[PDB]
Formats: sequence, structure tokens, C-alpha cells
Amino acid sequence: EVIQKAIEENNNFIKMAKEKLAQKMESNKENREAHLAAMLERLQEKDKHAEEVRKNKELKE
Amino acid sequence: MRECISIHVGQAGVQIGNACWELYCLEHGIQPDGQMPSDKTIGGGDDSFNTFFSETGAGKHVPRAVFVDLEPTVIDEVRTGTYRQLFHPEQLITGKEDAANNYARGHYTIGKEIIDLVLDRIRKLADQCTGLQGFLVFHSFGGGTGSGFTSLLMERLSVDYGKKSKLEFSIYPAPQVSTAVVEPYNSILTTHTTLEHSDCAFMVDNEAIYDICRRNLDIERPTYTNLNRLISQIVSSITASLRFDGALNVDLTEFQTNLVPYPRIHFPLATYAPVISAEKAYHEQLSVAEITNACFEPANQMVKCDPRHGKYMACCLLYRGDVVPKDVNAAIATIKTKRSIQFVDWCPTGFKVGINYQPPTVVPGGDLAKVQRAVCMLSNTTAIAEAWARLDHKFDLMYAKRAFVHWYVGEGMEEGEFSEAREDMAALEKDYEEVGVDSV
Amino acid sequence: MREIVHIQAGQCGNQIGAKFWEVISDEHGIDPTGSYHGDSDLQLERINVYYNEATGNKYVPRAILVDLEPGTMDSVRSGPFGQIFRPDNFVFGQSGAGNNWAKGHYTEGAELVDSVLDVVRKESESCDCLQGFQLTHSLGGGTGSGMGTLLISKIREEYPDRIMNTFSVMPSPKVSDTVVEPYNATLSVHQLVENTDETYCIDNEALYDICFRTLKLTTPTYGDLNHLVSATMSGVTTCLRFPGQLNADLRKLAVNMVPFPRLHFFMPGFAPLLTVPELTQQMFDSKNMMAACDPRHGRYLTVAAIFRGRMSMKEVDEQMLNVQNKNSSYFVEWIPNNVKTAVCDIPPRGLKMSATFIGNSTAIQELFKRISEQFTAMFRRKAFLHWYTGEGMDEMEFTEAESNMNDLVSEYQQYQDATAD
Ligand SMILES: Nc1nc2c(ncn2[C@@H]2O[C@H](COP(=O)(O)OP(=O)(O)OP(=O)(O)O)[C@@H](O)[C@H]2O)c(=O)[nH]1
Ligand SMILES: Nc1nc2c(ncn2[C@@H]2O[C@H](COP(=O)(O)OP(=O)(O)O)[C@@H](O)[C@H]2O)c(=O)[nH]1
Ligand SMILES: [Ca+2]
Ligand SMILES: [Mg+2]
Ligand SMILES: [Mg+2]
Repeated sequence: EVIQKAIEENNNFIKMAKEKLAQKMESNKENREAHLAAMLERLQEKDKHAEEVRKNKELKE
Repeated sequence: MRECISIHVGQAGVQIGNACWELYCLEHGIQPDGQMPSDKTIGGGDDSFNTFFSETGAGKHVPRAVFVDLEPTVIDEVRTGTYRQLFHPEQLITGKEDAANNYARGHYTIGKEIIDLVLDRIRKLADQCTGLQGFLVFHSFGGGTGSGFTSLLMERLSVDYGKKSKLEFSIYPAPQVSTAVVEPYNSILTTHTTLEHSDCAFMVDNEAIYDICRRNLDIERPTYTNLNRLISQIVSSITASLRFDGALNVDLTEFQTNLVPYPRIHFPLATYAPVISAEKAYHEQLSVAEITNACFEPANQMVKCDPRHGKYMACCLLYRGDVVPKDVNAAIATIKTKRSIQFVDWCPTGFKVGINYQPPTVVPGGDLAKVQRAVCMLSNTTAIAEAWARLDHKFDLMYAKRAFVHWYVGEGMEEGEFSEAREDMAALEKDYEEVGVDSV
Repeated sequence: MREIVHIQAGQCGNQIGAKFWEVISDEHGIDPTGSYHGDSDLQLERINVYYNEATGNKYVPRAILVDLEPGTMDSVRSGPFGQIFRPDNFVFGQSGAGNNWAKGHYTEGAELVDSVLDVVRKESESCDCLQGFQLTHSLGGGTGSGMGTLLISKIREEYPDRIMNTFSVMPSPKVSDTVVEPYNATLSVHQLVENTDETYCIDNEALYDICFRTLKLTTPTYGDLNHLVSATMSGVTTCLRFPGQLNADLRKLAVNMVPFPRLHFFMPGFAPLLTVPELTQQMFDSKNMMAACDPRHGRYLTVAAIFRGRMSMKEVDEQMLNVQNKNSSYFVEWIPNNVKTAVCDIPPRGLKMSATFIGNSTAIQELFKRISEQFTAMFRRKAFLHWYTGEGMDEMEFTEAESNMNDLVSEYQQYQDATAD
């Protein structure tokens, strides 16, 4: 019982490590790209704005 | 058998590694082309040094080490330096972009891009070992690779190597040489993350080492070269038990048994002596009594803290050189008459002694005198927690205003990781308080 | 190995761009024919951050010259080092600035932005590892400010994880060749707060005041002002261009200097305009500031300080400690160890010993207050809005820029009043 417990706890420690690592890389890639998603979408309301100002300038005559 | 693989991570880790491996070759008679005239075991062997050096049929003795940085600058010096034939190119691993003093970049963004190759190369070292004992991980607390990538590597090493032992030599920030204002942030996160993955971490306080260089060596303004050479002498003493053998030798793992009363209480305090310049050592031969005394002067600690205001849970003395039991016993005894080194009540008060009879040596052009004998004392004391308190306070001042946190969130981290790391350290600090209270 | 892409844009941008290149190519031993010519290999250790290896081992500025107006190109080539700039990087389209931020950003600027974005790509693709970008430009004009900030937005879109670093020159009513520059300036800064990581704040008022009040020049040349900006810009890039124990790059500097993303406006400083105590004291004096702000009227968040020349590094550490200890109430207690200092033992020429100061001070709000005091000074009465609504713009975009820039001054104030308890 003792040696199969030393084995079981070494394995559960590897297990949880393996998982805590995988779960954090997934939360990180998500969070990082959401911030790049958020950053680019910000820049594109600037692109869409840079035209409503240019198109507005044609609406004169 | 009993091979140990060193892993030097980031600028500090790598430059400490230059210092350590240069000293190791000099101590073992290994030339910069890896040749060791002494070793008649061509292409292999089981001598004591083989714990740290593999062998090739060409007679070249090759560090069981790996340098990894996310940036090529500093390993490139290894690549073109004097000792550049020691290593197979594949032991020297660099990326292109560094972690910019950011833990997140070192652990996630940049580091995840190179973690698998680093493991793939550590594995190549493991598979030349017949009885791999564990790893020695040299890194700084403060850099984005030293903090972020090491704790990544450590997690990956637990998974891939089970409970195979991992010892750290961690470089603790000093504001005299601190290169980033976010070093406390990185320091807290890396300590939280490797805590359950490290069996034993020897913290090296740059300010302690810096102070010792100014004071004991009249070095007006010490450089990393100054620090690393002294650092390496301490590391040589801690690993001497592994690299040489003799009757009075005591394997470092035997000290580890005494040094770690509970898994989180695995931060020993090191004290070294003599640190002394050739000018001052000339005509002053230093007894084992004088260097032993010097162990208990706090000026010679590797971490700045006051053992006098904490309790001991262990005191070890690691002697190298011309040193005999009788003289040690005598020196210790007067230390006990002339000093109240108080222990926690759950703890025997013996001092555990080892003697490596191979005398220390110096790297030429150093300012450290070549002495006949040396000692490194390794003690576990609650006073080392002062080093957590100093860092924890600096983290706190910034984190309360969230200063610089946005650089970390920007790379995918959440505030919760900061709070959870800071609380672990809160708890570590009370661990250190609890073990010092008397039993009931 | 770690490359920066440089971009001059508009009048002021291209002229201070030129002096920058003249100053630094001299320091790296690069003659106007792009041939190495120096005395030490330290000159070339990190030459790649600013130069390309060329045919026959020539070195070519990774620079991009931009303007909506002729004159500025023949002057860069006719000027010294004008041939070292590769000729394709002159991107350039003629219908004029008109000192109109509207034309620079939206209308007349947007035509050849795709043509500047084109050439930037060609330069990033050769980057072994592109740190990021460096923009010299005005905030008072129309090309440098309006198209300049349009590039940033477009460049950030293509290189969102690159560091965007600008040297913006702020308009002063002395030196002022126009009168609408307060509009232009706060329209640019409304852009800068959002899309640059580090902005060195170069104030013509501060520069003019140095040559006049300090250097004694009743009539100061633009060449006098730019002699300031040249030695400054060489200072704050000494960490990027030479080997130093911080392997300094745009990102590591931004991390150490920017505690909150919108507070990325630095108050630069230079000494002399000699002993390390004197050099240190001067470098922190209000009179040696390149932004027209008094640092004893706010508080340093962070400070970078680079010393150049043969000195004792022990003295510099003693002196840098001295200034912080003796001036403790002027550095926020809640960013510990917030004053970093480097030493380069290779001086700029003409000086045996110089000091450059980069400060994130909340006293920089004085500079935005002056501009907000005169941006409004056409906007109660609604003056010259036709110059802008004519190119299509809306009124709120003028008021948003206003609030955004006032949101930033108060944000600087909020952290000036914050305490550790
Ligand atoms: N003792 C000693 N400390 C060093 C050395 N190099 C850097 N440090 C310390 O390490 C900390 C910064 O960590 P670095 O090793 O430079 O960071 P890094 O591992 O290169 O991480 P990044 O460059 O940001 O990716 C600072 O506290 C320095 O004082 C060294 O050679 N010896
Ligand atoms: N310091 C400095 N300022 C300049 C220089 N040239 C123009 N300026 C300033 O730039 C502002 C006008 O911007 P400018 O670059 O000329 O407009 P552009 O043609 O639209 O790029 C005014 O505040 C000028 O004082 C120069 O060489 N040095
Ligand atoms: Ca003597
Ligand atoms: Mg590095
Ligand atoms: Mg113009």
C-alpha cells in the first residue's frame, strides 16, 4: 500500500502540474489575443471614421 | 552515476554559469578544449567529477549543462569565448527577442516558443546519465527570462521528471544593480510559481554580494564580473560535495535532509569565508577558527537579514581545503561558548560538518586571494524571511496603485495571478513565523 | 539583431531627422558615403539597430523621409549625409501641408499613407527582429502632426506588438510660424495618448528659452533649437546604439518608464548646455529641461538618466543617490527604485562629459495646460473650424480631443497626489 501510494502521489502531482500549466497557457493565449482583438477593432473604428470624414467632405456642392 | 544537470537561464544564470564552469575546470584540471590530462578514463568514467562532466572518446570533458536565454547577446559570448570548445553548440540555446524584464513574456509569450526545444535538449543530457540525481537551475529573480522562463521550465521539469530533485541558485535583486523597476513583480510571481516545484533554493542577494565586494575586497564599484566570481566560489563549495569525494566528504543531499524541515521551508542562508584579497591574505594564514568565526558575522551572508533576530532550524559547515576534524571541533566549541546560536525547540542543535579536502582555487586575474582552506555555512533560519518581506513590501507599494501591471495584462496575465502570488508569499511569510514559535 | 525603423515626417520632422542622422552617423564612424570609418569596434557592435548592411559593406540609415511638400527632399540630399539615405525611402506627395491637421490626417495625408506604409513594410521585412518604430515630427504643422499620427495608427495596425516611439515637437507662440497650431497640437496628442508607447516631449518654448535665457541668443536659429534636439536625441538613444549592461531596447525602456499606458510623455533634459556632481545637478535643473515644465511643480514617476564620458562610476552612483535622497518628496514613494542610470564611456563630440535625462514627471501637465489654454483660445468663439470641417471633420472630434487631453492632465495630477498611505 505504501509504495503504491508514493507512486500515486508522484503521479497526481505530475497530473495537476500538467493541467495547471495547460489551463494557464489557454487562459493566456485567449486573454492576449482578446487584447489584440480589442486593439485592432479600435484602430478600425478609426479607419471607418477616417472615411465618414472624407465622405462628408464630398457632401458639399 | 549520480549525475547532475545544470541549467543556466537568462543573463544572470548564464554569466554565473560562465563563472562556475570556469572555476570547475580549474578545480578539476580541465583545459578550455575539454582535455583533462589527469583523466586516464578516456571517453567515460565514474570519477567524482563525472557528476558534472560527461566525456567523449576524444578526451573532451563536457559540462552536463545547458545555457538558455531568449536573446543571443550573452550566450554568444560563451559561443565565441575562451571556453567555447567545452560545449556542444546544442547546449547553448538562444532565441531572438528577450522577455523585456516581463514575467509574462518569459513564461508565456516568448518562452512558450522555445520551451519545447529546451526540454528536448535537457532530455539529451538526461539520456547520457546512468543515474541522474537532479537539476541545478541558475536564474535571476528579476529579469523576465530569469523569472518567467525558469518557472515555466520548472513546471515542465516536474511533469517530465517527476520528483527528481531541482535545486535553485536564485539571484535576488539589489537596487545597486537592479535593471528594472518591475523586478519585485517578477520576483513575487516566479517565487510563487516554482515554490511547489523546487526542493531547495539558495538565494544570492546581489546587495549582500555587492556589499562584500566593496568591503572585503576594496572594490570601489563592483561589476557582475566581480559578483559572479565570488558567487561561483560559494556555488563551488555547495557542489564540491558532489564533484569530489573523500572520507570526510558529506553529500549535499545529506545536508538537504537537515536543511528542509517542511517542503516550503527550503530556502537556506549561505555564509562564506574567507573573502579576502591577495594583498591582505599575504602573511595572514587563516586558521579554521578564524573562517568559522567569520561564518557567524552577518557581513559574510549571501542574503542580507539578521539571523540574530530569528531562530535556527539547521546549521551546516561545508569546509574545503586543509581542515581537520579536531580543528573544526575546537573552533565550533569556542563558537558555542562565545555565541548564542538559538534553535527552534523542535530541533536538535548540532552543527553538521563536512570536509572536502581539495583546496579552493581562484580564477586568474581575480581579486580573491587563493586560500588554503575555506568554509561555507548553510543554515535554515527564519530570518531569511526578511528577504521576502523586503520584496513583498516593494510589490505592495506598486501593486496598490497597479503601477506597470498593464504591461503584464497586455501579455495575457490577469490581476488574479498577482493577488494569488502575493498571498502565497503572505502565507510563506507566516510559515516562517509559525515554525519559529515554541511548541505547546 | 534588434532593429528600429525611423520615420521623419513633415518640415520639422525631416530637419531634426537629418541632424539626428548626421550626429549619430558621425558617432558610429559612418561618412556620408556610408562607409565605416571609425576607431573602435564598439561603434559597430549595435550599428544594426539603426543601419542596414549594404553592398560592399555600406551602412544605410533605416530611415524613411516623408512630406507633402517639395523643398524638404532636395534639402536633405543637398544637406550633408543626404546621399546616405537610400533614394526609395523618399516618400512624398506634393499638394502641400497648408499647416492643416485635417489635410495631414484625413484628406491629403491619406493619399500617400498607403505609399508610406508600402516602404515601411520593405524595411520591416529585412529586420532580423523589429523592435519597433521611431517618428520625428511636429505637432504644430499639418503633415508631421496630422499625417504623422495617421501613420502611427496605420503602422500600429500592421505591427500591433511593436513599440511605437515618437519625438514630438510642441508648438510655442514664440518660434510660431502659424497661429492654428494649438488646434493641431491637441489633435495630435489626442492621437498620441492612444497609439504611441513612448513620446519624448520636445517643446519649442523650452528650446527657445534655453538659447535665449540661458545660452544668450536674442535671435535663435532653428539650427540653434535643433542643436539642442540633436544632442538630446543622441542622449536618449545612447542606450539603444551602444553596448551597455542594460541591453537597452524600446520595450525594456517602455516597461521601466510607463507605469500606466496613457502616461508616456517624457520630459527630456541635457547637461551641459565639468564634474559629476555638477553634471548631475544641472541634468535635474528645471533650466536644462527640454519640456517647458518645472519638475519641482510635480513629481517624478520614473526617470532614466544616461551619463556619457570618462567618469568614476562610483561618483555617479553617489551623485544619483544624492539627488534622490535630498529630493525625496519629488519622487513617488510607491514606485521603489524608480531612477535608473546608465554610463557610456564614449562622449558625444565637442563634450568630454554629458548627461541626458528622461523623466516621466507629472509636471509635464504644465505643458499640456499651456496648449489647452491656447487650443481653447480659438474654440470658445469657434474660430477657423472651416479649415477643418472643410476637410470633412466634425465639431465633437475637436471637443473629444479637448477632453481626452484634459482627462490626461488630471490623470497626471491624480498620480501626483497619490501616496503610499
Ligand atoms: N550576480 C549577477 N546578477 C546579474 C547578472 N546579470 C543580471 N543580474 C541581475 O539579474 C536581474 C535582471 O535579470 P537578467 O538576468 O538580466 O534578466 P534576463 O534573464 O536576461 O531576462 P530578460 O533579459 O528580461 O529576458 C537584475 O537584478 C540584475 O542585477 C550577473 O551576471 N551576475
Ligand atoms: N525645433 C524645430 N521646430 C520646427 C522646425 N521646423 C518647423 N518647426 C516647428 O514646426 C511647427 C510647424 O510644423 P511643420 O513641420 O513646419 O509643418 P508641416 O509642413 O505640416 O510638417 C512649428 O511649431 C515650427 O516652429 C525645426 O527645424 N526645428
Ligand atoms: Ca598584511
Ligand atoms: Mg536577457
Ligand atoms: Mg507645412
